Formats: sequence, structure tokens, C-alpha cells
Amino acid sequence: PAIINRPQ
Amino acid sequence: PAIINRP
Amino acid sequence: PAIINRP
Amino acid sequence: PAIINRPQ
Amino acid sequence: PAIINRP
Amino acid sequence: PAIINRPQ
Amino acid sequence: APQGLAQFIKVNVTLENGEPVFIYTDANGQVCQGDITVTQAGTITYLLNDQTLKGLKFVGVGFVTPFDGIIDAVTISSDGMLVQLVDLDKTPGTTKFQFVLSNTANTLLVLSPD
Amino acid sequence: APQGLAQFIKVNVTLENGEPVFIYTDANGQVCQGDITVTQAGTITYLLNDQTLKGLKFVGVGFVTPFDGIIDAVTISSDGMLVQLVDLDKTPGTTKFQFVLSNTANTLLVLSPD
Amino acid sequence: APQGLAQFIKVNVTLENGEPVFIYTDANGQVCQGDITVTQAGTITYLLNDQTLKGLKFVGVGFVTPFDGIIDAVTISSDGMLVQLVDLDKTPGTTKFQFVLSNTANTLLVLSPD
Amino acid sequence: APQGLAQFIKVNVTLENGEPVFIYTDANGQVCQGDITVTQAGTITYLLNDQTLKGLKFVGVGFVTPFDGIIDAVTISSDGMLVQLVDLDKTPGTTKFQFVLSNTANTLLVLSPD
Amino acid sequence: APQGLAQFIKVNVTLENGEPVFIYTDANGQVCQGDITVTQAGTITYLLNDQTLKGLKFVGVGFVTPFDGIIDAVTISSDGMLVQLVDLDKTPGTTKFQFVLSNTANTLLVLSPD
Amino acid sequence: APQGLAQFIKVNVTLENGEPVFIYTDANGQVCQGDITVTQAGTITYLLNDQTLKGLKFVGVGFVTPFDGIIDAVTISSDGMLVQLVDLDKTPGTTKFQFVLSNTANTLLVLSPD
Ligand SMILES: [Ca+2]
Ligand SMILES: [Ca+2]
Ligand SMILES: [Ca+2]
Ligand SMILES: [Ca+2]
Ligand SMILES: [Ca+2]
Ligand SMILES: [Ca+2]
Repeated sequence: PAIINRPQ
Repeated sequence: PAIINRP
Repeated sequence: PAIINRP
Repeated sequence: PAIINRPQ
Repeated sequence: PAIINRP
Repeated sequence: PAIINRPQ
Repeated sequence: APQGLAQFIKVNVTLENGEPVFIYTDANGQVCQGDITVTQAGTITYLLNDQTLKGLKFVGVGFVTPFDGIIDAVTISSDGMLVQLVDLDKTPGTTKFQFVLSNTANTLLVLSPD
Repeated sequence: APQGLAQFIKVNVTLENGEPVFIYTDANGQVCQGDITVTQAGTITYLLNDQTLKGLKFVGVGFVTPFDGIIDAVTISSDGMLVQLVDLDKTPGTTKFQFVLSNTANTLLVLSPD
Repeated sequence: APQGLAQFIKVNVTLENGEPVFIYTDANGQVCQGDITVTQAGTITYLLNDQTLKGLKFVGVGFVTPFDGIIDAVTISSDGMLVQLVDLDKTPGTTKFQFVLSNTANTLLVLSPD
Repeated sequence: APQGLAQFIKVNVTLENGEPVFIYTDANGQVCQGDITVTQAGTITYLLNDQTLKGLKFVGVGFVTPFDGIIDAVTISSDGMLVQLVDLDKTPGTTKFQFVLSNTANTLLVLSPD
Repeated sequence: APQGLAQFIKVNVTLENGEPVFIYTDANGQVCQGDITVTQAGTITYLLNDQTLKGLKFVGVGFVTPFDGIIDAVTISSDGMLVQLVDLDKTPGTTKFQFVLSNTANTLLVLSPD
Repeated sequence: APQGLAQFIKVNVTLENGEPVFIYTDANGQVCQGDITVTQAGTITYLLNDQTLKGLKFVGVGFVTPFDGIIDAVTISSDGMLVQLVDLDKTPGTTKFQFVLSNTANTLLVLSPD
């Protein structure tokens, strides 16, 4: 699967 | 150390 | 890569 | 348990 | 090596 | 067992 | 003390035509696509539910781009039933991974799909 | 899908009087007492900061009451730098644990204090 | 007593854009596409040439269809520099695999491309 | 050729209220307190008698003061049923240790009491 | 692309007077003396057929003269059922080896005869 | 409670003619033939003194007659520097064994002479 990083 | 569970 | 078996 | 050393 | 048991 | 090498 | 978010996915594995099929369910037990969005630092825990009779165990999490910085670390339980990812969510972007599992039928490693 | 909290502790180990001292710091670098309270399902991540020259590595997390249900699972990284605990918070109560570490000076395992 | 063929491939791994690139060379040092054809029972040996500073080691060979019967077994050397496949060539067809490697920079496993 | 003394303790483990209880017996089969006095260089051998149904295995011997010099080395059998300590009896004093065991019910390590 | 020869031997193990007896069979199923001649670079694969009830598994291949250059490498399957030798056939001469196996009855390693 | 004898041997390994030579010394540093006689239950401890640059480590103790009852168990330290044998001396007779070592030059196991 995938992991999507949306940083703060 | 310890772990404290409060359910 | 691949492996191709030709028996 | 414990181990107690009494050297010679 | 060897081990020799004499019971 | 044994292995015997005869090089080319 | 700063804290983050802990996400959970169950990795259900069955067979179809003799080969593994991975189906993900969420913390509600609902089928999901399996992908996770990380919006702040935290963890993602994957629990193996092996229904294959092939004795699957996690041995790690594999990446074609292991240096991309999206996931920081992988931890694994001693029984192969859990893997956890540490994601500090500093590097933006997406990474794709495949679970890596041993099996008891043969000595090939099992990969989830690319 | 429900999420939990991911808590973090840095496990700083240094020598005093020839023996280890475990000092816990939080995500802000502040010394803390080290115990963690869990109020919903989540994770606790412990990062090793070996300040010694003894080559410490985590090998697991040990419990005198390992079947008490407070902690469900332990995962460990391949490099021995991280352990993570899974706490589904379904059993109320308190448990005590000791980190278990290997070292490169001798073949004795290292424990944090009981 | 019947004998088979022992084929060989060198698995050269280097970084480009911060990530691995797998380049296969044959016994004559020539770049090759990497796939191997088996026409009788035999072996295929893969030698790791880690050109990176990432401390790569083989940990196994992974398959999305591990039960397809194309490859019978995988063996690995204790130093992670060799993997060998046993292919009795009794099942016709094609399988795809990805090398699985550990690294010393992080705790993520490395995969060659799907 | 200099020789020493070989001492023996059986580590009997049962459960009480679901948690381990360690009871030591000596080479006569008699219950003993479990502590050992070392009056010259030698070995101490501990044999696990797991009566818990939890699949206990030794994985090592843990010390809060692992550098105190009282025990020189720990050796472990491949089946987890024996640990042996090497004690050269040069450093006087007392050390306290806890057995460290894996179990098959969960991924927590088991410790004997502090 | 240069290629070599892949040779195969089955390592059949039984007991006689309670102790292991190694009998080798070739790729035709015929009893053979077990020795292999290598006339060009290649591999030799040994398949364990444990008929002892002692839970034998390969853990490696042992040599009294491990630096003689006759065998280049040993690879082992994760289930202990296969060992493979890599022999580049550059150094002429003969080497003798003993299979090394674990067993499930005790913690002694098993060796085939010198 | 009855005690036994703890015997000791240093296993000195050096190269001559490119191959290992095993030379045994006793607790007084004196060369000895290496065999040990056991007249009551006890232990024998073997300490590795690798004088080579080959990175030797014990991985176990091997027996062509592993079920003969002369030696009951083998324990090994995590660093590969010690093996200890448990000999309850309940079966009379003689057994022969070979040390089994890994090395860092190649993937062949090293054996002491038969
Ligand atoms: Ca199906
Ligand atoms: Ca440090
Ligand atoms: Ca290199
Ligand atoms: Ca009870
Ligand atoms: Ca028979
Ligand atoms: Ca040395």
C-alpha cells in the first residue's frame, strides 16, 4: 500500500 | 517504567 | 527480474 | 535471584 | 577433542 | 563427503 | 509532552487460485483500500490476519525507494504478527511499500502487490 | 476509522558509578518521570539514546506480570534503537516493565530498574 | 547422474536520485537485461555488488505469486552476498520476483523494482 | 590444570492468578531460596522446568548492574532450556539478576522478580 | 553469458543403534558414494531427506581446511532443507567437508562423518 | 546440595599452512592435549582465543554420535567466545566432538579436526 505525508 | 490504563 | 521456465 | 562472591 | 565419562 | 576440483 | 496519532490497519490474507490476496480492514472492521494519510507525526500499526494456511509471518516492510524519508523506521513483533511504522511527517510526499512475509510451505518470501 | 494517540519517550542511558542510569526525555527534550498514561487505544514509542560506550541495543521489553493485559504487544526495530508498545486500553490497571538490552562489553543482558 | 545448468548474474546496486538502481551484469561483466530462461533443472546464482555506502545485504527473494511453482527454493549465504534459486523446471511459465535487502542506514527493507 | 565448582539450580515456573511464579529446586530436588554463593571460580547452571503452558524459553539473564564484575559471562542453549553463568570469583560482592524469557502467548518478554 | 554445471545430491539420514547414518542418492535416485567432481565452475545442491525423527536441519557446511579455496561459498535455505555450494573450479585439488545440522532432541550439533 | 566440577580449556586457534590449528591450554596457560575426563556431574567451559585475522566465533559443538548420552547439552555465549558442555556423567563411555565456528573471510563453517 501507500503512505501519503501531509506535513504541518 | 510504568504504563497506566484508564479505559 | 523474471524467470522463464521452458520445460 | 542473587549471586554472592566470596573470593579466595 | 574427546570427553571421557567415568561414572 | 568430498569435492574434487579439476580446473579447465 | 508532544504526541501524535496512532493509525491501525488489519492485513487480511487469503488465497485465490493458490496465490495470496491482501484485503485491508480498518479499525471499524470495514474493508478499505489500505493506504494511509499522515497529517502529523505518529505511528501506523499493521496487524496480520493470515487466513491462507501457509503460515505467513511478517519479516519486514519493503520499499523500492527506501531512502525517500517518508517512513523513518519499521518495528516488528517477535511472532511476525505486527509491523509498525514510525512517520515523523516532516518530508512531504508519498511512498509505496510491500509487506514482506515468510511462509511455511516454501523458502520464497511473499510480497504484497507493488 | 478511529485513531489513537502515539506517545513518545527518549530513553537516555549513561554511566554513573560504572552502571547504567536511565533518564527519560519527552518529545520536547525535557526530562520526565517516564511513566505513560493511556486513555484510548494507541502506541508508545521508545527511542534509545545510548550515551555510553557499551554498545547498547534493545532486545525487548520485560514484564514480571506479562499476562496482565495492560500491554498487548511489543515491536522492535532491526537495529535495536526502537521499541514500540501496542496498548488497546481494553484492560484497566497499571503494569511495570523493564527495558531489556544487549551490550557489546559482555554477554549479560541489561535491565532498567524494576 | 543428470546435471543441470548453473547460471549467474551479478546484481550491481548504486544510487541515483538518492535511491537504488539495480544493474545486472553477466559472467563476462556485460550489462544484461537480467531475466533468466531455464530449459532444464538447475540453479541461478545472484552475487551482490553493493556499490552504495548503505550496507546492503540480501535477506531473501520475494514473490507476489510465491506458490506458482516456477522457483522451488531460495538459499542465502550467511554474509548476505549471495542468493541462489533452485528451478527444477517442472512447471512451465514465467514468474517475477524482487530482491529483498536490509540496509545499515535505516530499518526499512529494500526491494528491487516490481 | 586448575578446576572449579559447578552448581545447579532448577527453575520451576508455574502460574498463579494467571502470572508466573518462579520456584527454585536444588540438585536434591528440594525447594530452595534460589540464591547461590560462589566460593571459588566456577559455573552455575540453571535448568528451566516450564509448567505454565505459556511456552517459556530463556533468552538471557538480565542485570540492573551488568558491569559490576560479579558474573563474567552468560551462555544459553539453543532450545532455551539452559542458561549457564561463568563466575571467576575475583570481584567480591553480590549481584542480583532476573531471568529473561520469551513466551508463545504474546510478544512481551517475561522477567523473574527483581 | 558464461554458464556452468549444477549437480545434485540427496542427503538421506536414518538411524542405526540410535545414531545418524548418511546415505547419498543421486539425481536418478541411485545410491552413490556422495563425493562430487567439479570439472568447470558451477553449483552443488544438497537436499536433506531426514528419516531420523530427530528434527534435523542444515545449519551449514563445515570444513577442517576452510581456507583451501576449493569451495567459494555456502548458501542455506531458511527451512534448513537445502545447502548449495558455489565452486568456481579455479583452485585444483580436493576438500573434505561435514554437514552441520541442528536437531530437536538435544542442543548438540550433528556432523556427518569426517 | 551436591556440586560438581567446572573444568576449563582455552581453545587457541592460529593459522599454519593457511589453515587453522587448534592448540588447547589449561587454566595455568599450559599446553594440554585437550581431552577432558568427567568423574561426576559437572561442566566443561571452552574459551575461544582466536589468534587469526579470520573473525572466528563459536556457533556450536558438533558430534558424529550426538545421541550417545555422553554430553547432555551445549550452551553458547552471544558473542561466540564461550561454549559450555553439561555432562551429568550418567552414561559411561567416550565421545568425540568438533568445535563449529563461523568466520568473517567466507561463508564456510570451520571445524576442529575429527
Ligand atoms: Ca479464494
Ligand atoms: Ca551515542
Ligand atoms: Ca562495494
Ligand atoms: Ca497456581
Ligand atoms: Ca536403522
Ligand atoms: Ca585475537
